[PDB]
Amino acid sequence: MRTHSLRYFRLGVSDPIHGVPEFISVGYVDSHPITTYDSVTRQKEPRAPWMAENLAPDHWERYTQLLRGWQQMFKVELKRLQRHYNHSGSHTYQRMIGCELLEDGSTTGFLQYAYDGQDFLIFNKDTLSWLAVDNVAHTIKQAWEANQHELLYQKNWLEEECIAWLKRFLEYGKDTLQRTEPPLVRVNRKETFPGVTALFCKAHGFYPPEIYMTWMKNGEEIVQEIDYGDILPSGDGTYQAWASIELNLYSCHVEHSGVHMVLQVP
Amino acid sequence: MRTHSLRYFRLGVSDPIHGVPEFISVGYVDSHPITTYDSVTRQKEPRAPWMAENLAPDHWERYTQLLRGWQQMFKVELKRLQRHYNHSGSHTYQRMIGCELLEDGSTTGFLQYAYDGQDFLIFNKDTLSWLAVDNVAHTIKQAWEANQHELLYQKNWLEEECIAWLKRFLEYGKDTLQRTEPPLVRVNRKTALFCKAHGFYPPEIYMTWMKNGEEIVQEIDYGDILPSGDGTYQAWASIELDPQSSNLYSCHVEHSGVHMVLQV
Amino acid sequence: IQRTPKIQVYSRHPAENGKSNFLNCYVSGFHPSDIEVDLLKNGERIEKVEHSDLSFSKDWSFYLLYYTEFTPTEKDEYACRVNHVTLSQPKIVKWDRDM
Amino acid sequence: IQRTPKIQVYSRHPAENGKSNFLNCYVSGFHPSDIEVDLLKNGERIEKVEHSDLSFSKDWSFYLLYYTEFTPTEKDEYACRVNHVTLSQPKIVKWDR
Amino acid sequence: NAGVTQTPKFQVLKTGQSMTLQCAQDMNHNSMYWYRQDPGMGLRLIYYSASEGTTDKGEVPNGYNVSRLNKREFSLRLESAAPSQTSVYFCASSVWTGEGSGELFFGEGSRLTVLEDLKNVFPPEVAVFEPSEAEISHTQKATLVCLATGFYPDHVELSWWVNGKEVHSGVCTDPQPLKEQPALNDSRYALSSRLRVSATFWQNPRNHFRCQVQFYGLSENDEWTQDRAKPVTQIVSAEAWGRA
Amino acid sequence: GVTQTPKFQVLKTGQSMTLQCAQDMNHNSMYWYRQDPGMGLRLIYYSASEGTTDKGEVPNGYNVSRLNKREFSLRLESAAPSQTSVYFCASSVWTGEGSGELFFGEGSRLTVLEDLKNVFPPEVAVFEPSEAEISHTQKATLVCLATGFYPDHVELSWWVNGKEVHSGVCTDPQPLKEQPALNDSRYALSSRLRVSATFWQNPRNHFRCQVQFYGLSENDEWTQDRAKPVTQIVSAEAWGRA
Amino acid sequence: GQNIDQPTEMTATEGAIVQINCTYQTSGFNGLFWYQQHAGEAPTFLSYNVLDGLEEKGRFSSFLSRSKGYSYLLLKELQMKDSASYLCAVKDSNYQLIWGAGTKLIIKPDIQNPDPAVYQLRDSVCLFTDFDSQTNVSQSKDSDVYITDKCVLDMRSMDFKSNSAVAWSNKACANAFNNSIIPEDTFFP
Amino acid sequence: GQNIDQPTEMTATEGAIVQINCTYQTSGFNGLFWYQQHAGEAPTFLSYNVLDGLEEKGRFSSFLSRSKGYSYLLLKELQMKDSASYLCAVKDSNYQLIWGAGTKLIIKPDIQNPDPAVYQLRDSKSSDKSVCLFTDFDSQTNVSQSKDSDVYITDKCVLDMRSMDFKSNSAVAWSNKSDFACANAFNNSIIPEDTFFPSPE
Ligand SMILES: *Cc1ccc(OC)c(OC)c1
Ligand SMILES: *Cc1ccc(OC)c(OC)c1
Repeated sequence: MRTHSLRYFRLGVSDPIHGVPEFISVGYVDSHPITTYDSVTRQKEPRAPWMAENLAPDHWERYTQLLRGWQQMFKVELKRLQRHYNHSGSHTYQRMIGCELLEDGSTTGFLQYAYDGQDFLIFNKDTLSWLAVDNVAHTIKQAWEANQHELLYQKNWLEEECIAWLKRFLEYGKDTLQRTEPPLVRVNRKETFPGVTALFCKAHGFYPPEIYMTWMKNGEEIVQEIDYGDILPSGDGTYQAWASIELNLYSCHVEHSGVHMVLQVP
Repeated sequence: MRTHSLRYFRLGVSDPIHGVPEFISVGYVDSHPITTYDSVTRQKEPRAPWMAENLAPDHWERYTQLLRGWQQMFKVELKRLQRHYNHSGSHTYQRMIGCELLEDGSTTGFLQYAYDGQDFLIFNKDTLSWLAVDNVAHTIKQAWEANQHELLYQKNWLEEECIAWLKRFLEYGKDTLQRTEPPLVRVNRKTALFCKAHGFYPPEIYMTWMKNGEEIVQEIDYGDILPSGDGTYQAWASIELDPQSSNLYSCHVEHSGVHMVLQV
Repeated sequence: IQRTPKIQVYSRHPAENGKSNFLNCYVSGFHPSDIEVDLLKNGERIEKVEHSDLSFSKDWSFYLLYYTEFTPTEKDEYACRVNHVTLSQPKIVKWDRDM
Repeated sequence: IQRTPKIQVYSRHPAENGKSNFLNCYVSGFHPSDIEVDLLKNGERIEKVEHSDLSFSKDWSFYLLYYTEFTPTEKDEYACRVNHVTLSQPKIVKWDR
Repeated sequence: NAGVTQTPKFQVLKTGQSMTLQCAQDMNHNSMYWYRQDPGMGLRLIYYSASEGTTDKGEVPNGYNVSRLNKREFSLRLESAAPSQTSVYFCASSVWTGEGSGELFFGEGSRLTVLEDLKNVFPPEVAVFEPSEAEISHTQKATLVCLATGFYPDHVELSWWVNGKEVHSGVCTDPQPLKEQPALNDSRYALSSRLRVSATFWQNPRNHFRCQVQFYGLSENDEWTQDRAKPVTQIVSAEAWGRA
Repeated sequence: GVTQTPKFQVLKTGQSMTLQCAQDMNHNSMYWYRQDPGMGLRLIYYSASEGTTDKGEVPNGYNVSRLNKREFSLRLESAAPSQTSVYFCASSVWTGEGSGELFFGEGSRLTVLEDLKNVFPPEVAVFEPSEAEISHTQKATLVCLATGFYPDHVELSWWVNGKEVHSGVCTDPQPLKEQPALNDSRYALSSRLRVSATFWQNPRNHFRCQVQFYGLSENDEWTQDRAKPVTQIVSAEAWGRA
Repeated sequence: GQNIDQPTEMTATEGAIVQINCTYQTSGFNGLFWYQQHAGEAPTFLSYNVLDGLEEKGRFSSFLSRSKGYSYLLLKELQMKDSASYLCAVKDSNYQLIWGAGTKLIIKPDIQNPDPAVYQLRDSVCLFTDFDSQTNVSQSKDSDVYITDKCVLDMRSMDFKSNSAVAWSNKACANAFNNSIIPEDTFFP
Repeated sequence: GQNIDQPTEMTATEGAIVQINCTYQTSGFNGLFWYQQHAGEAPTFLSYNVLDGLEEKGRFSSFLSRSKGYSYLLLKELQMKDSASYLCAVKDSNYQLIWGAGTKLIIKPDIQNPDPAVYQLRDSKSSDKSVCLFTDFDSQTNVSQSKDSDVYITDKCVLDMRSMDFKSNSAVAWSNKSDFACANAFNNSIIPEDTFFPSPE
């Protein structure tokens, strides 16, 4: 197949002002949200139709009880982080865990933490060590690497448990995640500033969001000073992007789901 | 030294009668067998004592492996020959290879094949090519001559490797191969005059008759040189005597650098 | 370290004046997470406005998508207005009209 | 091509009656190689006759030596009996000193 | 035509363990050989089979046996592995033995390491480092680097994957591994590798780079007793994305 | 570590019971398990952390209250005989972490009956060593018998010369049923203390077998002619002979 | 998941080696635990395995095989004090434990000098003692005849271990243990 | 057959000629073979000589002198892909191959525009190493191992950007020592005087 992934995020805000919750937890398959929980509703709920249809109520009941506990874990860890930094006020604490299923059958896993939106700890599952960015992170790291069995548990989840859950969600929502919608690609030409011509290569309508676009001069070397647009969500489940150059014969090259396209500029 | 030679023979038979081997190979120095192998014993073993006493068992072990390989290559070649001739039943395939170290110091060298006891292919190490007797042989020639490297290998073996083995064996067997036992020559009658030699080694002996001092070719009856059974050879040569005029008949014998005459 | 939102305003399909469409405000790259977003038509806030939940990036920032149905006219000016702790006053970003 | 054997019977030494000696039968020039050789005492096959191994010639024919120990007496007759694919009934050669 | 096929390509063994290397040839050859290559020496023959139906000792047969199972196959068995049998083993074949001019055709080889115990076996850590901005500005070229460190024995295959497809143009991997502690006999290894691309290619944000190391280590049968994770055969990789 | 009460309890059908569990480990998760013969621990209710609880495998007939981070109560609403079991409270540091183990409390042996009238303390009797054994082995075995009690709520100990003993002692792990055919059969337990023959023959040596029985409380009301079968010690004793 | 299976009972000789298997069929796997429970008491943690290998804590080692879905707990140099129940538990993919029903481990002691005999005590009770641990004891085939299972005692100071079973009745001593298979040399005074 | 000798290593330059010698002292002689062995791969037959003289095969010719007991393998117009080991073997009187130890042949690339520089590579979020790359030097330059035990320096490596038709040398040094900086990573090596060290941050 193509490259798929599963990721769980956690956010903890100390002293949330007004509406902002104290704890949010959201899970994604690729760019699709699948599960959500937060300290206001205190319920683990589905965020994709094919998750609700294929998971029995007791799954949601059971992970609500865990997230309620993980909510409390996070609140406390954030408190000891601020104490270590001698920080008062409102600060944040984030965790990302997940795994990827590669096109060629190999796999990756990541488990990361962040404080005020910056890298704090990084797990290396192939050496079972935590990488720390500063002296505070080094303190937490020492406690975590003291517990040999938990480091082994973390590795087993990232290589086995996570990849099994991802394969399960893939099947549950295959009509969504494995579909392919090809890009609609056009080239626009326009004289902008006296003597400058701007060539724009626009794509839209495609899914999955991963697409390659580039400009080539005389068929061989890529042209320099290309400008790239972000791959933006269009709102209907598909995506758009572009690339532009200024200025021989030029051509746009688009590659998407194993189909190459070439748009020669007149 | 006298002329000495080393040769190796192989025989293959396609449909051998019960118990008769499919492959045999003997090596000779001069008239003496020195080695043997066959598809039944599956072992290369000496045929002469001075061979046995000078070559270590690793040597027999090595050439047994080789000869088991060459036995199979020989079966394959005979299969291919018999099919191209469209021949049924049992047929034979033969090979001879070897070399001569001459008295004056020059050398010779030969390799040739036979099918049903007839020449099939003869190698010429000067022009580096094979002579073909028929068109089955011609097809094999074209395939062998393509592999230029393999021809070059035969040339080097015949001119160097073979001559070096020959020198080595000549030393191991020197008490045998280089001795002389001169011959015992007599004349008698049966009407004809017989000249009979016996008890000589090496087996190379020349015996001609002479009428009044002139050599004869057509009148003379030559016998073969034969093994006696004791390591020595005997031969004879007769002539038929003129009943109407008298002549001075004399037997001449030449052997190992010694010429001798018997007047009658 | 705080990060201020990137604000991008674009249509779902290539815009034709007078053809039904969807207007999009994609707000991304910001941190912390508390943020206000509204869509404007000639300065007044639109009320039938869909939007995504708050979403998480691998680089610890957040992003959201706000959209509304509209028909692009030559007279109508559309925009997206966004407030965040990194901003002194709200930032109103105008739709470039697919130019 | 088939080649038919040349048979020769002779004694190791010039035989003197009563003196011990060796009687040889020497079969050569035949092709192919299957062959049967016997030594005869007054027509009876000598039980224990030794022989050499099959030998090769440069003209692709084979030779063999069959021999037995004996003592020549005036009243006794000795022969060699060879059998080959080139022979209808066995050939016989008598020793005629 | 498949040539000479031998297996396995890599193997770790504990002292006294059994093993068997396989070799097949579809060239219809009659002679087959097992060699061992060792640093500083020329190939040494272990056993040979001059044709289907016979086998014999070579120069170093002690600690090995063989089996010319049929014409195609000739396998090499070690029954009680020794540290001295750590070596690279090659299988070869030729049409006939004793032809003089006939050349040898080799198999791809088998790398064997025999250890007293498996406490020394380590998979590699892999890390990808992104190009220097100074380099891109100076030379209009970008060089990523992949470091595989701390592994043992030297049974690794490192490759580079650009946009999901393996690549070879613009790559340089070391031909021999760095001993991390050169004095120690059991020292772990490090291996580096570079991919150099045009700066235009690096500066496309949609381009994805990945170096991956294949390690050959233990398997289910191998008895593991240490506190760290058992060092099985595995793939360890690291990725990077283009920066605008 | 983890403390729960009571060790034993008798209940008439329909009564109410609350089991207490407390831990000073700063643990977040706590569990209520029951252990019945022939099957593994079955979870009744758990509390993943302070402020939440949820049901487990067999919740019918109970409810739980997580009062604070340290304490987790199990309430029996209306006791039934099928609720006779051994009850285990346990805690872990967090539910979610896959490696962490359970710490268990001492257990609550709890027996539920329809009529408290079958509750009987034991009769304890000591048996002096055989003179044949003393001569045949130079060791002396005396045996203690506790019979005809109900429910199975005993602990047997041997006390020599005023101080309890452990060497030379075997007590059966499970008592036997005196009327094995009946549901509510009474129980018999036995035990051995073997000592040197010279120790037994010294009459300055006093041997006492002691049975702790766990029966009715002072809150239960008792109307029978025979004495109220309350929690109590029952003993029998012997002295060194010659 | 659904099933976790371990043998009901296991018996072995003191000083020997016993291995206790736990095979599991579960949906997901986040670890495997071994707990020890002495009769009368509460379980205690012994061992946790989540990845393949063997781990040794003194005389006890525990082994996990992920592809085969089994663990075993292995005990070396069995002492009598290792008589207990061994409970095996697996955390499934939802972090719920699944408990096996436990394995009761019985340890026969190696009796140096067997001396089977059946004595009588007073102050109605017949004691069978001093036999070899090969002997198995049958229950009572009677309404008012009570026979107890065999029991090991260890006199610490004389360094002596012993077997014994007890029989008694309300209403007979030579015929006391006729249900069981007794040694042919059991001494009846 | 008891003795074959060839050199351990040879170094020549791209485009040059190089001549690998093999001297055999053997009992008997049925031919001398040359095999090529690229690193990590199987040997491949290059040539055979049994008689005196010289046989050509493209850029490779091989020479034999039976009397003098030596052969050589001649490689003309050297390319980078000729970096292998070259193995010599002799068939003795009993058709047993006798292998020389091999000759590893290293090829220096012709570097057209030297731009020697030491760059500092971006740190990885997942490692504690700092990584320096010494690159674009001429083949004359040798890279020597570290003196410090906590710094690791790999040897020179040649890469080919096939598209741009471009060749560069490079070596890598890395460490997690606090002191370690690129400006010092290759101090124990004799590097070009003109080597660019871009200013750090
Ligand atoms: C359902 C679920 C599983 C795992 C995690 O966090 C690792 C979450 O987080 C939201 C939910
Ligand atoms: C012993 C031995 C050496 C060489 C040859 O000829 C190839 C033979 O052939 C029978 C035997």
